[PDB]
Amino acid sequence: VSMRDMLKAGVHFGHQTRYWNPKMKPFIFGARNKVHIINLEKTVPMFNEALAELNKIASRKGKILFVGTKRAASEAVKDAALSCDQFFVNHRWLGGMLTNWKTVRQSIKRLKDLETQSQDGTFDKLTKKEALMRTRELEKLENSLGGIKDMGGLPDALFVIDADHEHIAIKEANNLGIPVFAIVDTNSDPDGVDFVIPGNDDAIRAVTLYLGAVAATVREGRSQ
Amino acid sequence: SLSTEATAKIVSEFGRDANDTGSTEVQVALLTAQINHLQGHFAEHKKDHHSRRGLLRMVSQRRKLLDYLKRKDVARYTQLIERLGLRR
Amino acid sequence: SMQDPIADMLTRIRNGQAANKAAVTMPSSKLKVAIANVLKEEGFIEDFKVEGDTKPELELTLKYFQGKAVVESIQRVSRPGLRIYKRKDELPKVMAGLGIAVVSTSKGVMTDRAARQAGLGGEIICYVA
RNA sequence: GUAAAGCGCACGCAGGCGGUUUGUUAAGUCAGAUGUGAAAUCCCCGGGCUCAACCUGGGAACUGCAUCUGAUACUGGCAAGCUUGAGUCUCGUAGAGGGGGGUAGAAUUCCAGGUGUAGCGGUGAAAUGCGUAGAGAUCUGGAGGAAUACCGGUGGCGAAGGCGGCCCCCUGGACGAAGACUGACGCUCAGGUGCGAAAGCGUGGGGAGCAAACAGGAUUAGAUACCCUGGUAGUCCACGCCGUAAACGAUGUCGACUUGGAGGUUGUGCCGGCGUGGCUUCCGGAGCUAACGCGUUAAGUCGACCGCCUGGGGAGUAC
Ligand SMILES: [Mg+2]
Ligand SMILES: [Mg+2]
Ligand SMILES: [Mg+2]
Ligand SMILES: [Mg+2]
Ligand SMILES: [Mg+2]
Ligand SMILES: [Mg+2]
Ligand SMILES: [Mg+2]
Ligand SMILES: [Mg+2]
Ligand SMILES: [Mg+2]
Ligand SMILES: [Mg+2]
Ligand SMILES: [Mg+2]
Ligand SMILES: [Mg+2]
Ligand SMILES: [Mg+2]
Ligand SMILES: [Mg+2]
Ligand SMILES: [Mg+2]
Ligand SMILES: [Mg+2]
Ligand SMILES: [Mg+2]
Ligand SMILES: [Mg+2]
Ligand SMILES: [Mg+2]
Ligand SMILES: [Mg+2]
Ligand SMILES: [Mg+2]
Repeated sequence: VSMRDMLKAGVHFGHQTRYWNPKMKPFIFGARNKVHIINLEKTVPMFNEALAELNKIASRKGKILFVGTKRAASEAVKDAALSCDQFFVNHRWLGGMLTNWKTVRQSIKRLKDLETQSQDGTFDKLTKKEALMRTRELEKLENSLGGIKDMGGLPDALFVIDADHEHIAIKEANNLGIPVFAIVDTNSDPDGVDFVIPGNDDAIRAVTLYLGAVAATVREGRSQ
Repeated sequence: SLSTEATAKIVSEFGRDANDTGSTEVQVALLTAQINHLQGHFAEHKKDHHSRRGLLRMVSQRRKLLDYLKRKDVARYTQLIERLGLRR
Repeated sequence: SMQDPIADMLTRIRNGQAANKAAVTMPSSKLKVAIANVLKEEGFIEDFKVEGDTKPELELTLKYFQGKAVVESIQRVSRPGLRIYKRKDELPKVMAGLGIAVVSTSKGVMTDRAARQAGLGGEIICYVA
């Protein structure tokens, strides 16, 4: 991760100046054709520091929740997490997933209670009505809690994409004292964010770049 | 208000130069000229209250400038009020 | 109209600190410079400087410790509408001695502790904590 | 702001307050000293009554006042400055700002006449009313008063109250760009003075439309109303008085400071873009707030000065 690849992936394209959060000012570089340019000359140490704090976190029995439901990320944020044996949430964050873990944990208890029935055959015993229902309950709990079935508990770090869209997940992290690493764009607040990577968080290439960097870093941390 | 010519004439007469538009004597003489002129307007237009507010502002500013001049240099003050025919 | 430049300087410090400004600037005066010198040598501001010949401007570098402004409270005491003088026995303690009172004595502007050590009273300019 | 509470608005004397530099003074202020501040009392330390209360020896204290001698940062006085506050000048700009005079077109009403004939008008439905003595409708001509469609706009101007066709005369303020000038001339303001919607009052005019009062027709249990048909003060003009309104942003004036976004309006600089001023609408951040909300036009953070409040009623009444 160094400057040139960030320009290639368009990390420096922010939102239009009129949608800016004045608190992003310290990472803003310009306002071209009325859109904000992010100062990548800070996206780096910042990001590189975020990547080292993660490692330190991972390399030590680490549990990093990736968070990215913005539909130009869901698929993208699953594989990066999947590539490093970490957990993910890429379809709507359920209010309380962390703060209300004791209740949410019961619905993953339902996911395995029922997924293990898609194989055990139990369905070969229904009026086609109740088994084609328990399946809607599967593909539903698989859609939201699919990537945190194995977390078996609260994490040691979130790597959220779009602090604005994922404002619920961060307030939850903050409330519980789990550090937050996030891509904060020029329209977002970095306040509850512990590691701010000022950068684009809606371009597919930039998000892929961040996710690849984080997943490689976590793989290194676990391997070491 | 005062025309360019009448203003410039007063500035030349009371000022220490044609550029000295800001001295207290020049300001007081300009105000006095406009007040005396407007006497004819308000003799005819007695119900022109809105303009008369500006006239009373002229009177008040002139009073303040005269008090400043009297406290600053009494001889200049006396000369000025004799030239313009002011009571005080 | 402006009738208390010292309260203005204190307010500029307070507001700049609240706004997380790195520095504040105001028109200068020798009294403001003396107060700023007390503030700097007591550790409440990083530094100050005066620039300009005919219209000097005083710039104060503010300081922050751990995301918090160092000047927690700064308050005018003696003011044009009510002057406050204290004899040396009655010099105020600010925050039980953890803050300072800035005192104009006949030996110059100094902290309440320095005035107490010099055995002088004077005008209580402000409380800084 | 909404709980009680910002004068309707302003000018302004007394008063309070006062940008910046140097010198001087030493009044305030500060330091020391001297005199005094009765004793008792209070307080601290002891001492006496078996203890205590009581009594009592020394201290402290009596925060004050005066005088003398020092200090000079701040405040005040005085002297000289300075230009950043305040003001003058030059050139332009927008504006329902004010006063006076004139004038235009639309419409209502009335009057005269032409055509024409049985209705019109009105309501929830009616009726009163108007109409064969020819209404209503329609056309022509005339008189008179009042108001200015469209433009027109969370547009503009004004201290507030307010201000709207067009033209002229007289006149106030605001703002912008370059400079030049004066050199703190400032801010606020009890009392005072001035302005101050509508209604009302006096005198003299005017009177189309509208309309308190009043009359009739309805409605209703009643209907001193709401609805209808009429209709006088008044509404209009001149001059004088009155001095009050939910005169409201229910938010006093002046200055400084403190993240943003979208507009309106009015200047100006440079090359439709980028700046830079004035006024203004909406949203919102910190902060503030009982909350609602306010939020660079603050109800945020401060300073100067003024006005005002102190449970509800009695009462903004009585005298
Ligand atoms: Mg009420
Ligand atoms: Mg009230
Ligand atoms: Mg008011
Ligand atoms: Mg005033
Ligand atoms: Mg001064
Ligand atoms: Mg003395
Ligand atoms: Mg005694
Ligand atoms: Mg004993
Ligand atoms: Mg004793
Ligand atoms: Mg002095
Ligand atoms: Mg009064
Ligand atoms: Mg009237
Ligand atoms: Mg009358
Ligand atoms: Mg009539
Ligand atoms: Mg009627
Ligand atoms: Mg009243
Ligand atoms: Mg009104
Ligand atoms: Mg209003
Ligand atoms: Mg009121
Ligand atoms: Mg708001
Ligand atoms: Mg009464």
